[PDB]
This record gives sequence, structure tokens and C-alpha cells, in this order.
Amino acid sequence: EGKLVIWINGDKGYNGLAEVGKKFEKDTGIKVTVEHPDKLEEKFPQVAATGDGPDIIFWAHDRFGGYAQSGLLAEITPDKAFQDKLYPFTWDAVRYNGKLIAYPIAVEALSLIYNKDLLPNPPKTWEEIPALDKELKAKGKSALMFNLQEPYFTWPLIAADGGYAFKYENGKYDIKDVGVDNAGAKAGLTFLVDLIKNKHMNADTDYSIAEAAFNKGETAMTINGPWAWSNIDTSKVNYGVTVLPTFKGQPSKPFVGVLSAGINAASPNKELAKEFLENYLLTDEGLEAVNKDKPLGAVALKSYEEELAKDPRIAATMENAQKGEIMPNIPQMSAFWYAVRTAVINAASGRQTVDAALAAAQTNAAAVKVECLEAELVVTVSRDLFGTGKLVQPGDLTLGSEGCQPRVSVDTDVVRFNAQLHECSSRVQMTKDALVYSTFLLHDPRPVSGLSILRTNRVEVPIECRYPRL
Ligand SMILES: OC[C@H]1O[C@H](O[C@H]2[C@H](O)[C@@H](O)[C@@H](O)O[C@@H]2CO)[C@H](O)[C@@H](O)[C@@H]1O
Repeated sequence: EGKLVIWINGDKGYNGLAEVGKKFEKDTGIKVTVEHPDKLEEKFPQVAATGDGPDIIFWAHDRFGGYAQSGLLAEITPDKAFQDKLYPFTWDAVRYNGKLIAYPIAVEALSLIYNKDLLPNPPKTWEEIPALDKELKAKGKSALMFNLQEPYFTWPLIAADGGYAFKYENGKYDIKDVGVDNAGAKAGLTFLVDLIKNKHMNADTDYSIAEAAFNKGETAMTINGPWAWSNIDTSKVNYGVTVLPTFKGQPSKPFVGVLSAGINAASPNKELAKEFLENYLLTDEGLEAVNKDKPLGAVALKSYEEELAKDPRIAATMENAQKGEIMPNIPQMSAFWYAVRTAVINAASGRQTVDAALAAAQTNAAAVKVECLEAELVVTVSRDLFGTGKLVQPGDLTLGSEGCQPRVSVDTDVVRFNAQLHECSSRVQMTKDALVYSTFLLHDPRPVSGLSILRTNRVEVPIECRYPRL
């Protein structure tokens, strides 16, 4: 106590935020340490639960609903005055069960970035790209390259024809109705898989690779957010930020993220944190510092938002955001992201059919929660697997092959597997960055007693853990 530790992703303007801390230390004498750990969104909950963790954590609003439910977040109490300074849309994003849990910072959205010396006219539709690629392939270039390793980037396409995360009905989200295995999704994803089959794109393409490609002018287009602009400005590439291409006449639907800053419920400096955020970061001078390092896009503060609205890049950001859908901040979000992530990855690698991959993503997102530990794996399965109300039995569930002998625990609503990674991995591989331990969870009620007909209750989902190669 007597300082502030802050966590924020590595792709954000952490250097600018540390400057806002440099000022905060000068005026109050309290030192601010800004950190940018990898997987900090998965790590925060882990440390915060043990009383530890940073004072302030930065991330899109979608994670904070889970945090608040786990009791890891202190409630924020800004007065009516301070509230008027921020847009009502941004406050809604950080509200869970009728409470304010974090401070809205900026509004993010994925935009289409093109290099106009290469491509004066950006494609208005996705379909135009397969052909536009052949033309560029002719002169040692590629049409499009972006991060295929994160569902955040490929979702805008999948969600175009009618893909959605959770059905919002009657004023609430139905965590059992997930729209990832419908025709709209399959369409979007199928198109993406085709691109990789057509070799118009590489399945192993991730953030840095797509960044370096576009920044070195090796590709005409890329998809990314405001934070990316800083590095593209330094590469002195004549680029442009425009609306995302439409898929089958329908516009791409990106998830709208609202960069938020929460306060650790176990943080001893709650008052100090409230000061820094309200009275140092959320001001014209504070947001300016960060924005300069890495663009925040459309800031939540009305005063500094209007000053940046002139920027055509921000305008295109807002346009895509307008055509997109705000992320739910419900705790089931993480399950959703994992489900989709695994889906896209398996499909793109041709390891699964689009129809199968999105089928498993359906179950995963609804019924399954995977937790990856150092040498250990935890899989939690909803007993109401199908949503029929008929609870499955533990003996019917099976993790991995015969060698996998996990410790099985059974609650009223769940069945939990604790498995050793070494014992339970059916498949291991290496990516640019990652070691991937993979396995499957299986529900096989058979042999059954009655005549199994219509819908089959044999379900198999992918269980995967990805670890950074250091
Ligand atoms: O891809 C899954 C991922 O999506 C979002 O993460 C974004 C984040 O919102 C952006 O600020 C920036 O950091 O890019 C991220 C994707 O690499 C969700 O916020 C996150 O929960 C989810 O895991």
C-alpha cells in the first residue's frame, strides 16, 4: 500500500499510460507501475482470487462481467458530475446486474486497413478478394493478411450472414442459445476456410505476421483496430482505414469493445485508484498521452472525443462499430471465445469440417468451461448438456483416451474433470508461438435401453490448452 500497480494489454499504449503515472507520482508522491503481462485477462482472475493482483486492470468490457461475478471487482462510485463527462453508451458497457464495475475508457472496433499505393480502391465486398489476390500474386504481393489465431478478428465475417454469440431475449441473454452453428455462421466461416484452401491466406497467420506484412508493404490489406495505427504510421506506408467488406450483401459485424479499467476488490489503494482514473487518466491531457502512444479510437470522455471526431480513421471506426454488435459482458463470454477460437482454428487447419467445428463450438460455448494450468487441466461440464433438463451422468462422460484417468467431481449442476496434461493429451503440436495440447470430451450414454432415434445424445467436444513458447 502506497502505490498503484496497473495491468494493460501489450498492444495498447502502455508507455503513454506510464506517463500519466509519471504525472500522478509528481503531484501525489505515489508511484505508478504499469505492466503488460501476456494472457493478463486469464491471469487476473487467478491472482485476484488469492487476494493478489494489480490495483487497476485494463481490458475490453466483456471480461469484467465474469470478474464482478467472481467478486474480484470493487464497485465504482463516480458522482453525477463525473458521469456526465462520459457517454451513456460507454457506461452501459461497464454495468453488471445494476451496478457500475469499471470505468469506460475508449470504444474499439475492427476496421479494414488498405495500402493505397497498392490498392487505391478497397474492395466493398469479401467476394472481390479471391480475384483481387490473383492480380497481386502476379506481382509478388497478397490481397489480405490478418490475425487468424483470434476469434475477435474472424468473427466480423462469421457474424455477417447472421452469426451471433448469445440470443438476447426478454431483456437478458439466454446462455443456452448460442448462434455459432447456424447458417449465417457456417456461411461466413466456410468462406474463410475457402480462402485458406485457395491459398489466398495462410492458416498459420497471426497478429505480428499480418502486421509485419502490411507494414512492409507485402500485402495490400489487413484487419485491425486503432492501436495498430501507431506502428503503421512509423512504417511511412500510405494507408487508409475504411469500412469492412460486406459478405453476401450484408456488412461485416465486428464486436464492439469498450476498453475499461476496473479496481481490484482486494486493492488497498481503492481511493488512490479512483483518483488516478477520474482525475488523471479520464481527462483531455491523460487520454491524449495514451492516445499518442497508441490510438484509443473513440474515447468515452465527451470533451476529447469531439476533438478527435474529425479524424476520418475514427469515423470509419465508428461506422464499423455502428454496423457491429456490442459484446455481452456476461460471465459466459470466455466460454464463447474459447469455443469459437478452437472452432476456427480446427476448421482452418482442415482438421475439422466447418459443420462439425461450429457444432462443437455450440456445445462448448453453452455447456463447457476449460481451464488450462501449468501441468494440470480442468474441464467443467454442464450436466444439463442439451438443455433438456435431463442431467447427464458422470459415468457417461469421458475425457481423452483410455490412458487419461482424471479425477472426477460431481455437483448438482456440473461435472468437473481434473486431468494431468501429460496423461490426457491425445495430440500435441507447435505453432509459431505456442505449444498446443489437445484432447476430446465425450458423452456416450450407450449402450442404451430404448430405441435411440431422432436426435443423438452422443456428443464430442475439443479440449485444448495453448501455452506460449518462451
Ligand atoms: O479474440 C478473443 C478476444 O477478443 C477480444 O479481445 C480483443 C480486445 O478486445 C482488443 O482490445 C484487443 O486487445 O484485441 C483482442 C483480441 O486479440 C475480447 O476482449 C477478449 O475477451 C477475447 O479473448
